[PDB]
Amino acid sequence: AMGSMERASLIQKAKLAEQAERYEDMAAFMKGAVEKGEELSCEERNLLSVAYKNVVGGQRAAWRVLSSIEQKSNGPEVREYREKVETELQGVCDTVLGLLDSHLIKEAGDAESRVFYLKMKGDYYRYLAEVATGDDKKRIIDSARSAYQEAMDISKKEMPPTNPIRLGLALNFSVFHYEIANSPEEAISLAKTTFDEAMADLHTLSEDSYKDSTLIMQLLRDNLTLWT
Amino acid sequence: AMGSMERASLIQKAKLAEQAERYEDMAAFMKGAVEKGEELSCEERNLLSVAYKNVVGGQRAAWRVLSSIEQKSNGPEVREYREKVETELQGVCDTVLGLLDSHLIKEAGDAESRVFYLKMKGDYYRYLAEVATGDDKKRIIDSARSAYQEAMDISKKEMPPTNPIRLGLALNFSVFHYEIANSPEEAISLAKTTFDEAMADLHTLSEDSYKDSTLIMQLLRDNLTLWT
Amino acid sequence: AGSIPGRRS
Amino acid sequence: AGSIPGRRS
Ligand SMILES: *Cc1ccc([N+](=O)[O-])c(OC(=O)c2cccc(Cl)c2)c1
Ligand SMILES: *Cc1ccc([N+](=O)[O-])c(OC(=O)c2cccc(Cl)c2)c1
Ligand SMILES: [Ca+2]
Ligand SMILES: [Ca+2]
Ligand SMILES: [Cl-]
Ligand SMILES: [Cl-]
Repeated sequence: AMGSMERASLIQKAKLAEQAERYEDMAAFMKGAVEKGEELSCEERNLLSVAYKNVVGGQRAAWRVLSSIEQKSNGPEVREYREKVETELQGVCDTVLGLLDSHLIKEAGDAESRVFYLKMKGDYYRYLAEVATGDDKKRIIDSARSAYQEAMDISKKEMPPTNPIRLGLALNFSVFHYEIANSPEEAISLAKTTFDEAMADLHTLSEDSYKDSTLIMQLLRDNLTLWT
Repeated sequence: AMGSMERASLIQKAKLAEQAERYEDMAAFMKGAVEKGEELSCEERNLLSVAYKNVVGGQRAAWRVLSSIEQKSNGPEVREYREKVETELQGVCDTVLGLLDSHLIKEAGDAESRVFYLKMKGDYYRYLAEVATGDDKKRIIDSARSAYQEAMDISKKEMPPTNPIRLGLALNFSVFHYEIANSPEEAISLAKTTFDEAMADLHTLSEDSYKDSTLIMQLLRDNLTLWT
Repeated sequence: AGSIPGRRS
Repeated sequence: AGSIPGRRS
């Protein structure tokens, strides 16, 4: 649908849509930019991720409200409307996963891009897992786990322990363990080891990098405080 | 598009959409309910108004962000995207105005419903006027003024000066005078007279009605403080 | 300035 | 609990 707009204009409009808090537009512009077929720069990857995180975040919040009302009730309207929102959410997750599979991951050869996209793949399978209840729930969970694990393996070989992408990947994989995989001890161990290894590498960083890394380390600590 | 869903189910789903902060859905459900052709109850009128106020409020906020960026700039992208948002906003206003014209106003015979719908008509022409720049800007402004004036005339004959609909109508008509019609003195006079006449009628009210009326009176006072 | 906020039923 | 909020570029 964005095929007639220049790549650079789609990127410019995605930035304007972010300023205007028009995240559905932002996601459509960034989908159009991906579909031009060129690899994404670091800033463009961040625009893609922010756009879809906001879209799916609103859907997840609505699904949780409706799911809570439905569980309290147990006419067809609450279930029907929860199902409508759930289908829309699944459609957005499938769209993101489709962009990653056609063809962002296969062309991503640098550690920073490949880890970023595999973390995204884990995240969007995780959002699918949050609403899954059928015969594929196990397979959806395994798909999230596999994507996160490949990203972790690359990040540990190629990035320092303070790298913000590495830290955010570990944070989200720990949330996967706690919330999806019923593995709270694995979640706590991963968050603790990630935090401690980052702490020991802070001395290597500039003031600005220190700020970036310590911000995410505080999120790991916040989860550890809630989980212990 | 909602023609196959029961009226009562549309109303139930509009209430669920409000809880889930899904205001576009809420507006579509309430449009479907209006298009069943029956008059709306007081609560249903409020659901219709809340849904569209949230939809158009997000559009207006985005339009203001983009308009500010465009004015600072003076490629085509900022103007093109501001125009896209503006067209979408105009489409929502035209949809609301169309519901009022087909056929909510013509069937509204009680003062509470007729004033409510004429206030809405003034509000949505006012939102059109905020973005108007062409040869119909004067006519759009006059359409807002005419709707508000008919609502005011009914409200002064049929409602006490503390009635919340009457108060909110006067508040919004004063904003029209200040922001759209370049008539700040008329805005201030209307807000002051409305506040003073409501104050003198508070003694007639129950505790709960007093709370409802004084809340809107404080909004009139807040505007008077900003304008003087 | 402020019209009726109008965004919560 | 909290994943990366991820909602502001
Ligand atoms: C047009 C109007 C007049 C009076 C009231 N009122 O609150 O009594 C309302 O109600 C609303 O829709 C509303 C008012 C303030 C804040 C919010 Cl979120 C909604 C409308
Ligand atoms: C996945 C990820 C890892 C690390 C960062 N980071 O901030 O360095 C981000 O960035 C974001 O997208 C973000 C983080 C926190 C809050 C918000 Cl609104 C965005 C992502
Ligand atoms: Ca080109
Ligand atoms: Ca029926
Ligand atoms: Cl490559
Ligand atoms: Cl009637």
